[PDB]
Parts: sequence; structure tokens; C-alpha cells
Amino acid sequence: NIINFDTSLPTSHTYLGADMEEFHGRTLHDDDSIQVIPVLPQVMMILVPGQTLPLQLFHPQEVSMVRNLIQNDRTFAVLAYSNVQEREAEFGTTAEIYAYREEQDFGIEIVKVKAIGRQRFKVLELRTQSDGIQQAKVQILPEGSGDAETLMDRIKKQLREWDEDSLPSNPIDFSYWVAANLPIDDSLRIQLLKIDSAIQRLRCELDIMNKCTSLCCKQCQETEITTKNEIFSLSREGPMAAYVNPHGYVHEILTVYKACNLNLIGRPSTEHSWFPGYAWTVAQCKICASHIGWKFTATKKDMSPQKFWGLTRSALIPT
Ligand SMILES: O=C1C[C@]2(CCN(S(=O)(=O)NC3CCN(CCNC(=O)c4cccc(-c5cn6cc(C(=O)NC7CCC7)ccc6n5)c4)CC3)C2)C(=O)N1
Ligand SMILES: [Zn+2]
Repeated sequence: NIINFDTSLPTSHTYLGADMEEFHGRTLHDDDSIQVIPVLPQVMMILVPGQTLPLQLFHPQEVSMVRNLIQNDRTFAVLAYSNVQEREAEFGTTAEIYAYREEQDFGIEIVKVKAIGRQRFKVLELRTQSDGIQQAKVQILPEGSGDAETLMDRIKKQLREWDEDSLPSNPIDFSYWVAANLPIDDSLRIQLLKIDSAIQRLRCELDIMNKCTSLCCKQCQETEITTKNEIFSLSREGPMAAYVNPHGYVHEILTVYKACNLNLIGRPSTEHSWFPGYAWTVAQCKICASHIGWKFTATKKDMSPQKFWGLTRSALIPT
């Protein structure tokens, strides 16, 4: 309930690298325009405009694609797969690289990037080259706003009950902040993205956060892991942010203060820690033993909070 922590520290993704080449030029595709944007193969998430996405690529094809993209408009396509295994996606969001680093070592050539969601699109064609790089023929969607600040002042009211402003004031920007930080599942995330007007998004987004109770283990159905009132915001991105592990896997985690039915595996560690100053420990379900997230404990008595949890969306479902 008290915070001694640079909340703007997790957004920097210091674990990735000390200093990376920043990029300031901004590409924004005109409304209803048809573009050919390449797709990163391993990324399997629902990206929201403004959501930051970190990446660590080791395959020579991914390195060759992003090395090429850096010299151009630095924009790749993140599809919102309707079925993950079937590669079936009809919508998606563009991602613009704003940070980049070329590290060798480990015998391989690596590229670490930090992208951010820009604009949604409707997929027209999804064609794969002979090498393997997937290219997407997409149609940029238009961004409608509207006059309904009462809806924003109602979202902000229930948001502050679960955690104690500094939120976006733009009705459009705030509509996507809510879409990226609410503990909703993928199917609901797509419904928010398919919505065109911010008024519909904000009016809809009000409808779910009243029907959202608690989060339970996916493999277990009825194992209450945390409630909608334990949400803690330790980052400027909010209570929901994406972080990449040493292997390159992106985890969309949620920061909560109290969690139940969780077993910690081993002793705390500070290696590659996503929250500088804290140590991590693998948290597992008590019954089914499926990985739920990580327990973060402070390494100093001067900082606060002393403990919190970061659980991934892929292991939890609302109930
Ligand atoms: O603050 C933060 C938070 C964290 C801290 C670190 N994480 S974590 O995501 O890395 N680890 C978590 C914990 C492990 N997983 C749950 C349990 N295991 C499983 O279910 C499971 C099932 C089947 C296969 C495997 C598996 C593990 N293997 C490791 C290697 C490898 O090369 N090992 C060497 C290099 C290190 C020695 C190779 C093959 C491989 N197969 C595992 C979930 C991921 C995030 C961070 O990075 N920063
Ligand atoms: Zn379980």
C-alpha cells in the first residue's frame, strides 16, 4: 500500500541492455490504406495501440528481417490470432520499433528491440515466403473518438477502487489503455479491438469490468489465484505489461499484491529480473502444478512493497 520504487523503471526494460539505439521518426499509415507489412513469426499475442512489446530474436531469419526493417520504417505486424495453432487471424495491430541493439556473444547474433503498438488493421492476405518470413497485406483501420467523458470518469472511478491518476486524458488513448490493462481473456480482447469508435470501446469496457470477479488457474478451472482488488501498478504501462525472458519468450504479466494457492519453486533470484531491485521466484499452482507466474520479493528493507506477484494471462482465466 506504500511504494518505494521508480515506477518508470520497469518500462525501460533494463534487463535487455544498458543503452539501445533510440529512434524518433514516426510512421503513421493513412486511414483505410492497404499496406504490405512483415509478420514476426514467434510473436503470439494480442497487441494494443500504445502497448509496449519487448523482443529478443536469435533465429538468423528474424535477425535479418529486423536488421532490414531498422533501415526502413521499423514497423512489423502483430496478428491477433483467432486460433493460435491454425495461424488464423483476421485483425491485428502494427508495432513500431523505437529501440534496438545488436549483440553478438553466445556464438549467435542477437537483436533486442522494444516496439510499441501504433495502429490496428484488418488482414487481407497472409502469404509466407520461401524462406519463412510471413508477409501481411493489411488495411489500416480508422480511429474514432466521441463525446462521452462520463464513461471515462466512470472507468476511472472503478479503476481507483482496485488500486490508487496519471492516466491518459485522450478518449482514444484511454480507450486502449483500458483494453491492454484489464484482466480480460483473449476473446474479449479481440472484441475491444474490432470496435471502431472509442465510445463503443469505453462503453463496452465499462460493461466487462463490472462482470469481472477473480482470476483462476487455467488448467484447474476452480482455483482462485487472485481477486480483482489486489491489482497493483508497479509500472508506468500499468498493472499489465509484457516482458521477455532470456530465451526470448514474451510474457504478459499482471502485478498483484496477494495471491493464493501458489507454490514457490526454489530460492529467489535476481538474474534478468524485470523489476530492478527485486528478486523472482517461480510460482506454481498448488493442485495442478502448472506455472502461473513469479513471486517478486524486495532485496532491501528500504523499498516498498516488500512482496508482490506477477502472473501471466496465459495461465489464468476470469471466473
Ligand atoms: O523477473 C523475471 C521473471 C523471469 C525469471 C526467469 N523466468 S523464465 O520465464 O525464464 N522461467 C520460467 C520458469 C520455467 N517455466 C515453468 C516451469 N517449467 C516448465 O513448465 C517447462 C516445461 C517444459 C520444458 C521446460 C524447459 C526449460 N528449459 C530450459 C532450457 C535452458 O536452456 N536452460 C538453461 C538456460 C538456463 C539454464 C532449455 C530447455 C528447457 N525446457 C520447462 C516457465 C518459465 C522469467 C525473467 O526472465 N525475469
Ligand atoms: Zn491449477
